[PDB]
Amino acid sequence: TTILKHLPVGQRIGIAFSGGLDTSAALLWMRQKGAVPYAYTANLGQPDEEDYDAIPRRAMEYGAENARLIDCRKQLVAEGIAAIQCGAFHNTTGGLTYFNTTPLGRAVTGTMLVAAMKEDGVNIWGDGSTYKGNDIERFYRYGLLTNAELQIYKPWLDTDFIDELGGRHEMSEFMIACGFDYKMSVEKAYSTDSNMLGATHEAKDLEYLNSSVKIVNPIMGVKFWDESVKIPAEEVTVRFEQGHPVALNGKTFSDDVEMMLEANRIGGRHGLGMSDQIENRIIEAKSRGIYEAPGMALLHIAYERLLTGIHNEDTIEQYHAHGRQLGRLLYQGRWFDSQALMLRDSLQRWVASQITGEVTLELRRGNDYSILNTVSENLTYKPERSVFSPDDRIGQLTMRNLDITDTREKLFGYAKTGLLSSSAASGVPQVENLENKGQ
Amino acid sequence: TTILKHLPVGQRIGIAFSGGLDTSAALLWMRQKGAVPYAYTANLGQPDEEDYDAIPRRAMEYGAENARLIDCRKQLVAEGIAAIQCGAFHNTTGGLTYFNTTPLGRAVTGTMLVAAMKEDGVNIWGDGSTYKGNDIERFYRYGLLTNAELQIYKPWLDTDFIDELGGRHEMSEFMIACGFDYKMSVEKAYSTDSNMLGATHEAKDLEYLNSSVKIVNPIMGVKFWDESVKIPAEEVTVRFEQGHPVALNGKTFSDDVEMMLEANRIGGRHGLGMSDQIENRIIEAKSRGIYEAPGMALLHIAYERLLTGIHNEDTIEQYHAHGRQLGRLLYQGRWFDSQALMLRDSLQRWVASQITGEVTLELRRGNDYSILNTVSENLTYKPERSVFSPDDRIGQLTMRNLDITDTREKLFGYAKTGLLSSSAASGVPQVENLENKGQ
Amino acid sequence: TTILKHLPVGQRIGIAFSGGLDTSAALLWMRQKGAVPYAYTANLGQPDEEDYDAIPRRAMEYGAENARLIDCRKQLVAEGIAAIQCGAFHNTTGGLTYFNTTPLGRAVTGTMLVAAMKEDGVNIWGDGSTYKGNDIERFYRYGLLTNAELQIYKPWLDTDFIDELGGRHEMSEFMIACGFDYKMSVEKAYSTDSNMLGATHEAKDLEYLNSSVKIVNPIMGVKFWDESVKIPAEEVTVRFEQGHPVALNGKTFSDDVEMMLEANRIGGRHGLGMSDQIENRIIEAKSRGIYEAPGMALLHIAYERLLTGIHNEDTIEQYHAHGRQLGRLLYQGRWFDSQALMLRDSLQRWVASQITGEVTLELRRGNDYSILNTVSENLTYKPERSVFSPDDRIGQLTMRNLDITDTREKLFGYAKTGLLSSSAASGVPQVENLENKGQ
Amino acid sequence: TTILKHLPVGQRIGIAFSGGLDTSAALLWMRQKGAVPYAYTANLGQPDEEDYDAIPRRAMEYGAENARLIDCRKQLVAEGIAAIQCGAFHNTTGGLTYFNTTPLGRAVTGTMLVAAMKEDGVNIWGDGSTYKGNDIERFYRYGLLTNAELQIYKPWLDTDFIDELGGRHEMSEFMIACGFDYKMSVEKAYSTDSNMLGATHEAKDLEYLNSSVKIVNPIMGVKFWDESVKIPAEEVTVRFEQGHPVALNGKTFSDDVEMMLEANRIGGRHGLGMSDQIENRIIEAKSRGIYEAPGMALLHIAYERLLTGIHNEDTIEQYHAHGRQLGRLLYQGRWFDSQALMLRDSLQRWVASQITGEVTLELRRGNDYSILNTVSENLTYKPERSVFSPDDRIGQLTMRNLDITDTREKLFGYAKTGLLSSSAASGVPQVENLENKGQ
Ligand SMILES: Nc1ncnc2c1ncn2[C@@H]1O[C@H](COP(=O)(O)OP(=O)(O)OP(=O)(O)O)[C@@H](O)[C@H]1O
Ligand SMILES: Nc1ncnc2c1ncn2[C@@H]1O[C@H](COP(=O)(O)OP(=O)(O)OP(=O)(O)O)[C@@H](O)[C@H]1O
Ligand SMILES: Nc1ncnc2c1ncn2[C@@H]1O[C@H](COP(=O)(O)OP(=O)(O)OP(=O)(O)O)[C@@H](O)[C@H]1O
Ligand SMILES: Nc1ncnc2c1ncn2[C@@H]1O[C@H](COP(=O)(O)OP(=O)(O)OP(=O)(O)O)[C@@H](O)[C@H]1O
Ligand SMILES: NC(=O)NCCC[C@H](N)C(=O)O
Ligand SMILES: NC(=O)NCCC[C@H](N)C(=O)O
Ligand SMILES: NC(=O)NCCC[C@H](N)C(=O)O
Ligand SMILES: NC(=O)NCCC[C@H](N)C(=O)O
Ligand SMILES: NC(=O)NCCC[C@H](N)C(=O)O
Ligand SMILES: NC(=O)NCCC[C@H](N)C(=O)O
Ligand SMILES: NC(=O)NCCC[C@H](N)C(=O)O
Ligand SMILES: NC(=O)NCCC[C@H](N)C(=O)O
Repeated sequence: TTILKHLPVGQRIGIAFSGGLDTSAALLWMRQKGAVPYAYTANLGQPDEEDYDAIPRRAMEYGAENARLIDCRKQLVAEGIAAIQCGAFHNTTGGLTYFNTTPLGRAVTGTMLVAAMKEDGVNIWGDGSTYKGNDIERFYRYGLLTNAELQIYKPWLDTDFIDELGGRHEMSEFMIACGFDYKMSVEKAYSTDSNMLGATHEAKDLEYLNSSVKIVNPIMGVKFWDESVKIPAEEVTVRFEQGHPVALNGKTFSDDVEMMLEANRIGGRHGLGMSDQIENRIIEAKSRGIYEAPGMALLHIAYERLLTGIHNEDTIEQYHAHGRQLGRLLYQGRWFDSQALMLRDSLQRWVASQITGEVTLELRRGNDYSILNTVSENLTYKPERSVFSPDDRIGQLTMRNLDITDTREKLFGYAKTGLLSSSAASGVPQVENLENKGQ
Repeated sequence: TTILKHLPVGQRIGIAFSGGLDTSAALLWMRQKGAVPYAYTANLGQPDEEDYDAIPRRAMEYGAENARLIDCRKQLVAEGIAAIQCGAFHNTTGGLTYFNTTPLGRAVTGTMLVAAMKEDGVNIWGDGSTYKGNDIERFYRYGLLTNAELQIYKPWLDTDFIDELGGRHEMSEFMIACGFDYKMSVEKAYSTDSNMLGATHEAKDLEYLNSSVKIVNPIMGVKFWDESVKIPAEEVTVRFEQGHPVALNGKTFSDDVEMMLEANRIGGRHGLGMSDQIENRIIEAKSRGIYEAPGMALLHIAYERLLTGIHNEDTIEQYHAHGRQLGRLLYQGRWFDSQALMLRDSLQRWVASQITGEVTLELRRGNDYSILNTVSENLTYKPERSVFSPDDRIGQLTMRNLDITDTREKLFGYAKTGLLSSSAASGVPQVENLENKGQ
Repeated sequence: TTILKHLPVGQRIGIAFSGGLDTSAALLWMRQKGAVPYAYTANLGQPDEEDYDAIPRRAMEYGAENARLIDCRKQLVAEGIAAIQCGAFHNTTGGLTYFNTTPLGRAVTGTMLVAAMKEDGVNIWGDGSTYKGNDIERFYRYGLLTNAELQIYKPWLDTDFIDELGGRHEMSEFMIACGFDYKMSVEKAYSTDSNMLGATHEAKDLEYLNSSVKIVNPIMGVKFWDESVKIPAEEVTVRFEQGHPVALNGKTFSDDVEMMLEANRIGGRHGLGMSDQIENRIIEAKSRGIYEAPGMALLHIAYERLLTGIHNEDTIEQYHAHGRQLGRLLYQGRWFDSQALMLRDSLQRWVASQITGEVTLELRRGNDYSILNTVSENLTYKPERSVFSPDDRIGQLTMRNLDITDTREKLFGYAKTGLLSSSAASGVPQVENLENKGQ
Repeated sequence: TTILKHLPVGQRIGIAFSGGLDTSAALLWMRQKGAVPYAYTANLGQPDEEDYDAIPRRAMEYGAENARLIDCRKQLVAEGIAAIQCGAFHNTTGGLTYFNTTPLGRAVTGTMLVAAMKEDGVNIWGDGSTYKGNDIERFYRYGLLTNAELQIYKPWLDTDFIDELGGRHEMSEFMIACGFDYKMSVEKAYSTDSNMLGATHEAKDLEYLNSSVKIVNPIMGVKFWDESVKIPAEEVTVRFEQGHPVALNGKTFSDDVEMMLEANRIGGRHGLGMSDQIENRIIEAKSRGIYEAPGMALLHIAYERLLTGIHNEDTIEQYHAHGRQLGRLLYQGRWFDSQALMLRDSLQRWVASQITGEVTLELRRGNDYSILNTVSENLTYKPERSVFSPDDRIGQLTMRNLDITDTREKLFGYAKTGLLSSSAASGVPQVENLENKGQ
């Protein structure tokens, strides 16, 4: 079968190695119990990441047969840009959105790392994701899509691992007993996943709905909720050329990675894009997270402002509906499934291709900003857009008569069958349901 | 025919009378040219409205045969609450939404005023909406839905009116020549429509995309963009019972109108809910508006936060999709059409009925706020929600294999037909379209 | 845990007993190995069902502690009618649809049988569905929805059962060894599931795409594909009152069960509604089935013909879109989930409530029929429906100019960015994709 | 303005000339009153069309300054194929669909004829469509999309035309008085529009819902409802290669026009695809039509059978939903608008590109046929598709528990708020609405 319930002693095993305590201990344990682990680390432009070069070294020190560092930034940013172009975000609360940053990270990490392993000829793959979350499944699909022959081994799916190093304490103590002094004395009030597109905070104290963004130490921006933190208003311009972000505050860039890093700094100085979401997982249940994605948020606002001045109503509606559906597929680890590709490609080609122009914003604190100017050769919006006469409007209005008549007829029918208390004849038609009541 | 192209001399004519220069002059002119005008004014809880009682008096002074003041606040608020329960808003830019406040006002005004006129037996109806906008059509549909026998007369559809009193200057001069000293010396940088649910600002200087919220003097809140305006952070609680807003900051209310007035004050102190939208009209073209809806915004945020912790993914998705569609129908003057009623009723019954709970927010400036607590007997979200084992997850994952296999097969097929440069085998599948490029 | 991997020796176990070899052997085996099985059989109006009264008797003979026969026909038909009113069907090929008859049967069977067991105080539940199909999951959800305390035991989930009585031969031989002479000498070219709403045929020879309806012996109708079978044309009338089917060929009925039985006879004489579908299961993979549902098909055609003459475009579109989504949820065993109830209730209230009228058809062979008359007090369709003038049309057309202009502009932009070879200026705009080619 | 209310005496005027009495008389009248008419006729492969070469001759005889015959068959068939690939059909009744054949004809006719006129430098355009239908608007949009400078003149928009030649009798008498003996002694029981993709029949006696297909003399097939007409069963094969129809009954073709002509003959011998629809027009009201499209129907059935065996559930669902929306836009004369192109292109690229294979059918009378075989290198369907174990299924089922629990909770809540009479605890949950009742 594909999933190996227990350590395949003597076999080469590849593992997505982040350098954290989970994968550090798992690799040492895997080597200790007889397997031949290979470490694969992805450079994802993690905001707080000290030195990526060191991660492969610790893997070697802990027993990796070989350890590679794969740069995934170009690909991550390209997918992030695609997400922006498609409005591929679905978890929203009052207008604040989660920019699907971890899902984007897994789509690029889960495929590129497995591709890299093909050069080492290793055919057993795994990671350190818990068996209770979304990530173990995202990696699972992405990996098997990239390598069909792949077999799967994950410490959190092996009862022999969980019983021995199940707790963080057991993992620290294991490192110790193996001759390695690890440094995890610190246990925050939440766990953090991050990459160049954003940072996600959840678990521990964030599991409680009475906790708030106040306990979070943002790593991509400032604590805008802290009135003692100085944040001067800032004017910023964002310019797109055929759906592609090409300039921020008049500056252009050598590549998209640099552009995104700058979008992050700009939004970061204000705390732009931070949100608190209760969301539905891929599996049963719900989870709660607090997210950061300053650059994605900045690009998203400008892109949509331009979209509203360039495309027609039906096209804008498809962008919203298709974008939300795509956002869900991305979240489920299905970013490359046929239904996702179809929506993504269609939005990139017919919507994003016309998004050329520049938007000027004034950023203050958090999600408080104002739009100061919107410019584009492709606007269909025109001031004071003469074109038709009052007689023309008389004609148009008159041709609504039969539709109005039919609707009036339906109101009468709904009133008769009890769905409306009173039709339109006596004023406001009243829908007959529990919500039709005051306080 | 239904629409009378010219003044029906000698006939009773009802007119939606707001007291502005347009309807003041139109009624005087209608009486002057031989018609018998009746004025009907709606009390919509207009924020800046001096004294509604005076409007019917001026109508009488200008020639109205009779003048009535109809209170439409209870109905307006009830529809506003329904809108909140259904997320019936569709014009959004980066998460900021227009709360369809004018459309809600017209649905209640256009039906109630025509119903009232039935007591006076007047069968010719009109208003002072321009022939180039959305409102002339909203009033048209709502009126004909309420009274089938209705004939229609609108000064802005009568070439004899426009040629004589077409300009604001011609209207002031007309009042003057008729013995009335009007007071419109002031001509703002934009026009304003408002009611208890919100205020809309457009036209004139707002027609230009380089104008901003900075030229607007908000009438439902403060100028949060003005760093010189003091706005202390404020903690607020919003509580719902079966989809109905029943308490703000622990206070309950005698009726919904009072509740809404308080929601407005709370959001108003911060400038919550203000947005700048470029939108598609009912007819051809686009328009640009800057909107206020502090109470609607406050209720909307709390309602959706609760929704995310109470309902499942598919239900939340229907709320978004059906709400957006309903928002469009509301905007088009179709709030009581069968397709609208079906979506509204279904969301009120199955979604709103379970929205019971309380949300605590910390409001700062504009749309910058934080969520501090979310509580509800109906939450399906539970901290640390054991329930399944790693072996169970092995089973679940394994049963995805054939779907992954099929998707892998499609990637190969798309690569072969040229839609993807490279499948998943070599890393990240690359979609073949213009957007797949850097800067 | 909820699912017991092995026989709970000594415990009361309820089982959905159909009387087939699977459940006959499973109950005998369960009793033989020490459990205390209780049989629960549902009367579903199975077309070919000999005598339902005998099924509980054989259960007793094989070892059941107690055996009950629950009549589920009224409920089955009521849900079938709801399905018709909502167009809750999603598996279609060229217009021919699967009427979700097994899914409807499981929704009523899985809830009613578990409810019945509550009177016997039995808290372990199961059925004889294979672990590779949809039904084991439909029963699972429906059962747990009805009884939260329920524990689950299913022979096809017990490795101790499958290894002993895995094959049909092993089951026959087991009956024999236990002193019972069963009669299953016959093994068709496919398996059959049926109830009063329809019959489904799949597995065995139907697994092959080169097999056809030709190997099926229909149990609810005739072999219309057999030119040697005489099938005279027949005129039939179907009449609805507020969405409810109340008369067939002028005859009314004492209850819906009788009405459905007659719809079945009428459609049955022609083979109406039979289809061949390749469909996606709840889990991974696809299956192939050949279906019968003569009465459902007859009611479905008349209902939709009426719908098209009574409701407006947007309402009809919601019926199609919401009906398809509901059809999928019904198929997945989610007929009572909140997202399903919302769609079902909304369609019953706003669409079905107005479906009053009568349709006359001429039925020939299979799906070949003609519509001969459509009548309804609620039609909005009117012959030769004067109402507007050519001048009015000039106005309406003129007001499309700006939208046409904007679209023309987009064509130019798509041509420039390479999406169209040539805009509209040179004739037919050419979309740039692989499909734009001849043979 | 764009639309000229009266004959532009002395100016060159182009007119879509079909050769019927309407355009024959209009061109003679236009020339007689002083305009300089140019005739443009489209070769659309009309089934009953005698000799297209003669149409330009009669135009010349009646006064045309110049008369051209433009071949539009290749383009018409290419768009028809695109429609099939996208399932761009929306008017359906019980599974029978209108294949949008007139809308496809107008999209190609309205653009190509106007493009052709650019060579003659004529800038006034029109046609003979009535001011009360869909076509006058389809031609209007398509024409203005192709030529922005275009001015519009249509006899049915000119009160001076309608008053003089309003009736068919007045038109015959006009020809006569001008020295031309026309031949329209025959006035059928309905009017007919047709092209190579299909024939539409409406108006006159078809306006009555008690008329039926029985009064129609089909021009693309036989009277399958007439039991006296011999129609032997026929086996047919349809083969696609990358979404393109390439062989019928083993025969390939030099071009698509020939392929379509053959599809028509095959379906024609059986009357395949004929339907009776009540539909909503672009404007207010409904109309009734009886349609023929034998080849389109044949290709449509095979294409969808293949689609069901090749693509996954979500992709198939998008094909249905996007296809229906596209069908509506096509019907509205918006086949080249951005929202249409986006849906069409996305379906052609990601769905149609994989549709490779062959389907064998047995055609009998009308829409009575059977599927005999389905073959494809791209099928994801596999007979007897081992892959997972009962233990794996135990895991999968177990992971549904929390979702079931949440749904059970909602049932309890809906029961409490009165939406359900009884939850699931007592059997079948009962939705509280008018439809929950028997006969
Ligand atoms: N940069 C990276 N390169 C490779 N794999 C990574 C990277 N970041 C995360 N992963 C993989 O994703 C898994 C889930 O990420 P997460 O940050 O939640 O890890 P974790 O379970 O806390 O483990 P650790 O304590 O080792 O970080 C990790 O166990 C690891 O296998
Ligand atoms: N409170 C109200 N009661 C009745 N009718 C109203 C009310 N508010 C607005 N209307 C109607 O709606 C029309 C459009 O509103 P809007 O505020 O844009 O008016 P307007 O065209 O500027 O006219 P005026 O200058 O008279 O306000 C008004 O002409 C009037 O007929
Ligand atoms: N009328 C019924 N009453 C109760 N349970 C039923 C009924 N019909 C079917 N079932 C249940 O549904 C399961 C699946 O139905 P299906 O007809 O496929 O059965 P099966 O696996 O072939 O078993 P059998 O050989 O016993 O019919 C059956 O095993 C049985 O538990
Ligand atoms: N083959 C064609 N070539 C050019 N224009 C055409 C063609 N077929 C139809 N039309 C145009 O479409 C209009 C509407 O088509 P329809 O067949 O309904 O015509 P009609 O109004 O009955 O006129 P006629 O009596 O001249 O056919 C025609 O008046 C004509 O202008
Ligand atoms: N260890 C992990 O990487 N966790 C799996 C991702 C799931 C995510 N934390 C969630 O439950 O929302
Ligand atoms: N583990 C984390 O802290 N975050 C990773 C998952 C975040 C988010 N719920 C997601 O699944 O995308
Ligand atoms: N006079 C009015 O009331 N104007 C019509 C409403 C239309 C709105 N101002 C718009 O054009 O967006
Ligand atoms: N005239 C205004 O200032 N506002 C009224 C219309 C506002 C908004 N565009 C609407 O149509 O609802
Ligand atoms: N034994 C069964 O009842 N089978 C489970 C239902 C699944 C259905 N036969 C299918 O696989 O399509
Ligand atoms: N087992 C059968 O013969 N039919 C039952 C399932 C039929 C259909 N595929 C369904 O799952 O509803
Ligand atoms: N003369 C025409 O070509 N008629 C306009 C097309 C409209 C179509 N007959 C309809 O009303 O459905
Ligand atoms: N005029 C006809 O006989 N048919 C042309 C229109 C047919 C169909 N209602 C359509 O508008 O496409």
